[PDB]
Amino acid sequence: ADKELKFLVVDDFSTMRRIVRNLLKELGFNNVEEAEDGVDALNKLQAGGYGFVISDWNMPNMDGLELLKTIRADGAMSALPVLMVIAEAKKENIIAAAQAGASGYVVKPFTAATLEEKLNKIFEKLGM
Amino acid sequence: DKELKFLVVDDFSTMRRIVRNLLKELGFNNVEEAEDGVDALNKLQAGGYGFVISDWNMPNMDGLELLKTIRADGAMSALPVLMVIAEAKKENIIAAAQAGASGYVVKPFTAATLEEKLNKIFEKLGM
Repeated sequence: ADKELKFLVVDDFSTMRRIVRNLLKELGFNNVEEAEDGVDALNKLQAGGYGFVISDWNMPNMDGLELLKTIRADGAMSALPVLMVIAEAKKENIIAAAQAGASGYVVKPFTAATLEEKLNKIFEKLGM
Repeated sequence: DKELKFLVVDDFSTMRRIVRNLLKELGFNNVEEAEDGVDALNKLQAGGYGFVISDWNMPNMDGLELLKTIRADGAMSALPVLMVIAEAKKENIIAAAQAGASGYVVKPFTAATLEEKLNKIFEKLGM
């Protein structure tokens, strides 16, 4: 992929946002911005130029699943890649995410190697 | 350009003629036809198309299989793809977005509906 792909990392926990940012950076991706809930996320997405969204499941104001749905329903950004971050490999939560159009999901905590592999799978389907 | 070449994909020839007639009515006269996903790739491979309009259900290779094939290919990856679905099933609308569709329209539709769908796609693409 283009090393300049612009990512948005969304989590209300500042430490995790910083952790993910470090992992992306280690993978060669330095163009990353943060948001702390789905509302903040949506306000930032409107400026434009984002190519990928990495979002936690649980957040105040607007959670992960609601963030996903909004993007999926928006004409200008309906096809934006969205990787959902979840706390346990719970079949039923994973199902909720697939039903909402998630591009992929990852279980936290995760290593750089796992992140790389989940990104690479989304890239290949979208010819990124 | 009103010279942008479309590929219209559906196994029902009558629906293909309709779509081709709605395009002419909008000013687009450079239109080709394909009967299934297989036949469509066969043409897209040969080059120079600028838009795909495809039905959801077709034999051999359906609309979602076609989109997926297109999106994974180097060259054809950025081609605009408008999916035609039979009813507003939320399930289909979402699977088309997760797969990279450019837009969707519910059949039967009008020249009017079609035009609005095309303009939003051209505007988001900067075409």
